[PDB]
Amino acid sequence: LKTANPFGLMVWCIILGTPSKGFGLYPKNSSWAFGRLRQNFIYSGTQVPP
Amino acid sequence: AQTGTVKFTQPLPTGVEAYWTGDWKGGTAAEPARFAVGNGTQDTFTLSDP
Amino acid sequence: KIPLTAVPNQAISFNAGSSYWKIRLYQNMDMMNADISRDGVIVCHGVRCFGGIPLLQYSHQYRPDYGNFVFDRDADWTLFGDGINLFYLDGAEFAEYQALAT
Amino acid sequence: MANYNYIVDTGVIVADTADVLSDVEAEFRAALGANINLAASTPQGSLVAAEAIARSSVMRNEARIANTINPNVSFGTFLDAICALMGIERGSDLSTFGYGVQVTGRSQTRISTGSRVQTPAGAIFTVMSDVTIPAGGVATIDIKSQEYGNIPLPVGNLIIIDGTIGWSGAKVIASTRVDPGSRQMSDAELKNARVNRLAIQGRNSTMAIKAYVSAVPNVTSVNVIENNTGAVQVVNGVSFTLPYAVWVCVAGNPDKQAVADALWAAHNGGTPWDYGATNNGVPVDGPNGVPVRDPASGRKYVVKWTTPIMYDGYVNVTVQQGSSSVAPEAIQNAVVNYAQGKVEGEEGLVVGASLSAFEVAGAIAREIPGIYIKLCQVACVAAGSPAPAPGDFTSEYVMSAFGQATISVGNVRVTFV
Amino acid sequence: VADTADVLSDVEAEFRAALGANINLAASTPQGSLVAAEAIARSSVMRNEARIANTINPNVSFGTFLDAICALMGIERGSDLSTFGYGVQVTGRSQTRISTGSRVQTPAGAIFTVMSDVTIPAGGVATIDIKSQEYGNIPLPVGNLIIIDGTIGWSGAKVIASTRVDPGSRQMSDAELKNARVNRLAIQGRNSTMAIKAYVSAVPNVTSVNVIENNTGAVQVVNGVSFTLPYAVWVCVAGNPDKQAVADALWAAHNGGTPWDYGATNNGVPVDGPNGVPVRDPASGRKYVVKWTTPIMYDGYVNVTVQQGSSSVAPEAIQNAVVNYAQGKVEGEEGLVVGASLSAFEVAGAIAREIPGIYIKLCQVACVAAGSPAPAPGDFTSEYVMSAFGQATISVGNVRVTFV
Amino acid sequence: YVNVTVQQGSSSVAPEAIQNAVVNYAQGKVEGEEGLVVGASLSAFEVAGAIA
Repeated sequence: LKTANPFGLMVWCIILGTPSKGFGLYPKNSSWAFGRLRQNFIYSGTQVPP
Repeated sequence: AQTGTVKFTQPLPTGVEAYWTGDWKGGTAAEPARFAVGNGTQDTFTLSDP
Repeated sequence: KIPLTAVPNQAISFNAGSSYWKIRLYQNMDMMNADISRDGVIVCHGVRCFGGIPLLQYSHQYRPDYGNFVFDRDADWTLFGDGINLFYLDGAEFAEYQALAT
Repeated sequence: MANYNYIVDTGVIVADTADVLSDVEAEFRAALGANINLAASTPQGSLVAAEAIARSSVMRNEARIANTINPNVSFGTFLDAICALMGIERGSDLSTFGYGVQVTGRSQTRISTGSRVQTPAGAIFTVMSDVTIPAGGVATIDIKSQEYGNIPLPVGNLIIIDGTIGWSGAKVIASTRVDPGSRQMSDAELKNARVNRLAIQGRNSTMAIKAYVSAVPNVTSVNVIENNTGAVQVVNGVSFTLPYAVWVCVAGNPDKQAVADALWAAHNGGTPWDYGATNNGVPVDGPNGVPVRDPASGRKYVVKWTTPIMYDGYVNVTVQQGSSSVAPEAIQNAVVNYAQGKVEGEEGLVVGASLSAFEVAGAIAREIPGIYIKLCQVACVAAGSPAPAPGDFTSEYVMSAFGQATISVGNVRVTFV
Repeated sequence: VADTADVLSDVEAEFRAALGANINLAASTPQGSLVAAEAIARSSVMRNEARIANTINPNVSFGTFLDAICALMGIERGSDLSTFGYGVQVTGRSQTRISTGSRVQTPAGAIFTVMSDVTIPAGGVATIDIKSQEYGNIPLPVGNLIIIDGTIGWSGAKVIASTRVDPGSRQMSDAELKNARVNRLAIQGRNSTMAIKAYVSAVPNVTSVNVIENNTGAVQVVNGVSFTLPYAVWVCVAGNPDKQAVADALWAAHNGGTPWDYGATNNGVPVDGPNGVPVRDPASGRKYVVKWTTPIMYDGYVNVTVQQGSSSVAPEAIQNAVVNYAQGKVEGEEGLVVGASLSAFEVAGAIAREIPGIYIKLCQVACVAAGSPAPAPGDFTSEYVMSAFGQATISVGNVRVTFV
Repeated sequence: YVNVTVQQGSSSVAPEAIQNAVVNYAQGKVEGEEGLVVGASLSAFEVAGAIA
């Protein structure tokens, strides 16, 4: 009921044998394109307002 | 009850608003549901939609 | 039943139900634990002890035709010989036992 | 170098402390030198004791969590092994109160946590301190010692600790009722909740239908058939292509709605109930059995069931006295209570169960031997019909599945030849 | 998973000892650094033991895996031995046959006798038997070789009247880590799709089960079988035991009106013509319908070219590896079952699983009919597809590897 | 360039996991596999073996 980590959710996927395609794992920094600055290489208001 | 028509016997005075509760054609009206606003002389009304 | 005594860690051996068993009972923090052996070959390690549920869980363990062990109430080594016992049921009795369980 | 692989294919081996302590001492001696001193006073003794305590502690802590998703375990782990399906914990409430009765002197203050006891000697305290107006009436709020679902008997209380000028701790029905939970689920009735849920789930519908419909009180027997075709499979059920056929027999069914509620829980999400072709068993109500909406936040469904068509049978018997005296009424009662199945091994004249004079003679022989039997013949006809002719009796009567047979005390007639 | 990161278990002890007293050494292996090394070892070992105990996934566990099964799934298969009933026995009059008379079948049987018997004056008696070991070769009716007998016992034989059963053994953890995904014995949930396979697979001797449901209102919508009667389902099982057990199991897991369906003339051979007559019911009614089939025994062929490896590797290693995979002994992959298509890449993966350090250049897989002449050299191709009711096995002689 | 055709089955994993796993295979992460050394032919059968 309070499994917060994607680790436990994937473990339960293995236990019950469900797939894991449609489920979003994590918004964490381990995911691609995130950082504590991460302002670089983007349309930063000088080029285009996003 | 199958046709959803109701009849008051005595004509209602002005400004008396009635409600109804129960079940009809699947829809439920557990909370009070307005169906009539007595205009002063009419005593034939019909039920509302849950 | 089985002869026991009030010691926090012991082991008793016996020949019951045409089989040779060696059981070990020891206190581990809060609840008890058990080690069950047969033939001199270990069967299970650290079986947690509860009152009314059998000690052997797995089908290949308790019987093709063997028996099983049940504690009437939760074990407490201070009370052995007074109010708390360990009983042994042979194959037919254990089968009707499991029939009655559900 | 002294480590043991104590986790094996079998389980966890937890060692006695002498062994781990000797291992730790050997490790420290190999670290420093074979002549080192390891006693409590010396610092090395403190270090080795700390190491031994820590190692044994971590080993035991691992061993306690060895096998946990097996539902034998307890204390929080079992809570969520349960809640994966359904289950509650906590439940440790204490019966709060309201609207007490106190009569005292003028402008007197009541000291908190006073002790008020009721007639079977249950102790309940007060909650908030309060003063008394000069008239002599105030209300208190109560809390007992143990967090149990205790019930206050509707009688005036008794005082254990007395403040100044204070008496008559009594009740008014205006007192609010807070019925508390009392640790209702400790450890083992969770296992029994598992047992009951697994038992309910394990059955099919047809298996569950009869057992769970027989749960209603005063019921006698229930016959359930699945059509399995649009043809006449057992009875002429050609209502729909794939219905369920339900026949319930009862001694009155004091609650009409109970059997409907029982049928409601026995649904499969894809099977209609409508059965019969205006010739099978007569349903209690035509279109629907007007089920109760839902036990939990739902809407009003429909179910349909039918009862067997009532019949009645006439029994003739010719006997000789033999070598003892037997009153005919005794034999009449014998047959009649046999028809109900009072004796084990015989289920009765249940719905869709024929009657044979051979079985009646068997009952008579079973109860009272020593009485010879000449002839016993049987007959059956629809309910309420006058007495049929002497030619209407036969050896056996084949009977329809949607019919129920009964035998009356005076309906059976005996002859003493 | 969640089992790594023991490399930093050293700097912690160094900083610990430094913080304890000033700033001094913790190097060059004096008594202080020896205490530090001891701390290193114990902390690393404790963390390793924690990581071993933590990970309890069905694809990772061992021995404690049985509780991961018992959370949902049915218990493992207990070892059992198959008995004999009504074995003929002839001798002189008024003789008693005592228990555990070690009768011996001609291929080293070593059968026992269950209940003591006294030979009637008619000279013809029937004695119940029981085998000695879990591994028992199916015998043949002959005069059983006698080891222990009385002064009157003459001979014993096996008549056709005797009815036998089969044993059960060899349930290794590979089968447990394989049958987790499929044998979801949801005894709790009976009338469904995933439930029927698992409840049927509880029957002894049964290897695999397929159940394909139409879910529509038109014919020929499932992967591999025709319909005839719509709104139904068809069942195929392999390694089938006697009828009644699987019949009861199948009837006990459905609920629909007429879900039974024979497929068509293009399907596995039906076990019985009209039905299977499941006599008894919980409702005591005399209902009778059970319809189910068996698969078609195909045959597969494999030919692969590889390199020679770090050292000499005999072809028997590759043959044993591919045969072992086909039988389904390897954990994870169920091998070849009713409705599984051979794949060259999968076979190469199995070979790499068993014997690594070899460079496979070419892979070929072909399938042949039952009893058909051996496939021509041009028959092999990269990929073969099997239908729902097609079972294929591989022997040692169906794989040849002449590697460059 | 490698192309792989796989059906999901009952338990499925994100394609990025296979991507990282195979790419880190190419340098020989696993025991017994030297990797794509100079002059070493590349075969999809070994990619199948790696994912197996």
